[PDB]
Amino acid sequence: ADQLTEEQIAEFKEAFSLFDKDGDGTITTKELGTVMRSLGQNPTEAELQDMINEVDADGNGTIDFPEFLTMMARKMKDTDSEEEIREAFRVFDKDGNGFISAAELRHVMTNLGEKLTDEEVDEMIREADIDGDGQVNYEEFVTMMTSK
Amino acid sequence: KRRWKKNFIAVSAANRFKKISSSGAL
Ligand SMILES: [Ca+2]
Ligand SMILES: [Ca+2]
Ligand SMILES: [Ca+2]
Ligand SMILES: [Ca+2]
Repeated sequence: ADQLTEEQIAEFKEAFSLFDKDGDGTITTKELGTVMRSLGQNPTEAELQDMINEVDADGNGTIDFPEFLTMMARKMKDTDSEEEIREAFRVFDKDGNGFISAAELRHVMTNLGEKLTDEEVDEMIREADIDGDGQVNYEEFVTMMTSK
Repeated sequence: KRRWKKNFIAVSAANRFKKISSSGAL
């Protein structure tokens, strides 16, 4: 009935295979520091470890599959805090215009640690655009990621 | 394929760990 899904499960998984560059598959001060640092710098370590304990229910000091899924599945209809998605956007739009460009992204995607020529992205942004502007805006960004 | 999701979600994990800090106002 649903055993043939594993679609969402596979999605998170890929996120762990992409975020975890070591091979353990867990969000830790290490994978967090490295990335977060290459995204917005990293102040101290004690603060990062304390921030992870304020959420780690068990105490492994890290996060696995159930805990991650739980971090998202565990929710409160409480007023939508788009501030999250919003912030995520700002990261993508580094400069400060609001829309994504071929060069802009290429810089953010290339810094993640992989190799994506200019063609791929170009084809990605294109499909993302249904009207015919050429660049991605907030409406298309929400209309595409929002699905329910 | 062209899923800005794994890319977004991923950043969502870290971005969330940055905001989890319940306002260090004090
Ligand atoms: Ca790891
Ligand atoms: Ca844990
Ligand atoms: Ca821009
Ligand atoms: Ca457009």
